[PDB]
Amino acid sequence: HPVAEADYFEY
Amino acid sequence: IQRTPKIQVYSRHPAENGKSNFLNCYVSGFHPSDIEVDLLKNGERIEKVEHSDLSFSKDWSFYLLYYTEFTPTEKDEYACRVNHVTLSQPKIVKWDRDM
Amino acid sequence: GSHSMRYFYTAMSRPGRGEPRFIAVGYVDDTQFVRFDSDAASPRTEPRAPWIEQEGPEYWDRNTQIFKTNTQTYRESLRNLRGYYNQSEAGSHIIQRMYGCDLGPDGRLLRGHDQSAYDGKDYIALNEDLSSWTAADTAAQITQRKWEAARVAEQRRAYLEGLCVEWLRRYLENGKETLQRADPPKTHVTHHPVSDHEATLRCWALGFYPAEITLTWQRDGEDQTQDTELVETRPAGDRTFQKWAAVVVPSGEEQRYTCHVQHEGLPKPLTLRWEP
Repeated sequence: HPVAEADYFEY
Repeated sequence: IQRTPKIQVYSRHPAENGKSNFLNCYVSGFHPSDIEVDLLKNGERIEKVEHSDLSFSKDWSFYLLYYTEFTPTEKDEYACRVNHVTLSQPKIVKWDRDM
Repeated sequence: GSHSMRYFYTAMSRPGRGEPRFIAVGYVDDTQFVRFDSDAASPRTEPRAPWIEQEGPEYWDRNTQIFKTNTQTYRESLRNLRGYYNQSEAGSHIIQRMYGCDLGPDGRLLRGHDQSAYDGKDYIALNEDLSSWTAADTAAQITQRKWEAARVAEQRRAYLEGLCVEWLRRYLENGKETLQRADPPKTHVTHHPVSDHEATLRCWALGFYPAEITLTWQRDGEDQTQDTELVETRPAGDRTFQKWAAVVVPSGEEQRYTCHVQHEGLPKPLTLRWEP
């Protein structure tokens, strides 16, 4: 199962 | 900077004439990921070739397996033709059953 | 033995040819089990191994949601990195990411990974402490700062020590007949004269899983590293892998050469010679 990113995740 | 593809052409199982098998072209070590690959039979592009999903190695270079069902014979010639941004011209690698 | 799970993300810009493509694939060891491709007619997470098919609708929906959201943020991230490197809008660029967990032979966490690259070069990586980052350059330092500000590392650590291991263990059990089966190489040595005075010995390994293998030639018991031609391990297309190693030897000296094979699937290692 992949990791869930937090909202507005960006480099 | 860019990395040119390594290319191997080979069969899924040991080749025996008249027995159905799979012809593989494995391209690896390349970057960026766009690449064109065709399998050839006596110089002509084979139509319904499948391939694996795009993935990459620990060094970030991409690899793909192209394959199709085929029945080896004594006289039919098989090869893999590859183009990539790093190549001025398509590279042709012939199938050699001892490789 | 030891096992790992990895997800591989590739986000590729393509100016003039639509919005950047996002692809994600998931692996346990050398076995892919899921894919998602934003270019698909109907983008959704799809199964690529039989043992994953038993997961319920909520699993697939949740995966697809994650990858759909990532499709959008990775497009913004590509924009961001273009700017960090003062690049024009004309070029195609790629962000790659690979992350996941390694288990030891007892099933406990060995270590976690979360590494990213830009145009094929190291960009930023989570350190083995799962607490700090290594940035490749001043552009990546900008990402580091944002990630430090948003407590990303802490979140990665929680996933890597928790859900990552838990799911990996579940997949290993569900797919135990394959994922926990090592298939040993089938081996043989071939002989081809290259002249009157020299011949090629090729040592073959076929039908093995997983891909990890060691194939070496020795002459008089001495490793022939520099003189051995060694092809990259290659997929057969049926889950198994293939490899060979070749050496050119003086005619008449063939019996001085031995091929040695190490593979997880081997009760004991092999020593092979050409059998005329």
